[PDB]
Amino acid sequence: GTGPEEALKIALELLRRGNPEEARRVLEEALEEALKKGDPTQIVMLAVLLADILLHLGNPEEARKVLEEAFRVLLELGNPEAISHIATDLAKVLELLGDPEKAREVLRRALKVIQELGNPEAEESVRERLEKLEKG
Amino acid sequence: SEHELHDRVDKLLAEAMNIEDPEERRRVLEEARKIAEELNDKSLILAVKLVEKK
Ligand SMILES: [Zn+2]
Ligand SMILES: [Zn+2]
Repeated sequence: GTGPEEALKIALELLRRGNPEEARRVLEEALEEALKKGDPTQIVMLAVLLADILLHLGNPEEARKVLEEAFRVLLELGNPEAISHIATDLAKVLELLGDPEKAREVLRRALKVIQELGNPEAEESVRERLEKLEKG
Repeated sequence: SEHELHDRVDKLLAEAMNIEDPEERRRVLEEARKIAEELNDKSLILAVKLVEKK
């Protein structure tokens, strides 16, 4: 079967070979299962790749929906490093959508859960993202 | 340029997730780490570390 790792490999090739919509559908299906049964690292990398493909396809609101869905799940899985990456990419998409207020909210909520989990590297990571928000 | 560099890291990390040869996997993760530490972006560095641990 095509687990998360196999779907990532197929999608990277299809994207590079000019087939982004087919790369998108491969990851959409894999992410759907990983959100219920996959581990936080599998969720993170499926979601950040799928979201970025959607972003450059010109579907940024779909990119946000993917990152937001993964973000909600990862907030409960106890892995502060996974929370950092997903919140970073979600906040950046929210910025690119013209919604910096929600980008801040996402990062502030990630920071609060990371502080509760206890991981100073993940906390310094999200703090730095909150600082570097002065961009467009 | 920073977003392009972040994308490059994310694609290298996605690739490493399925690589079977351990030395090939290390090299790809080192390519990702190289970019992330050159950017000195803590979130991107931590993104590499998350995948290195797996
Ligand atoms: Zn991108
Ligand atoms: Zn990312």
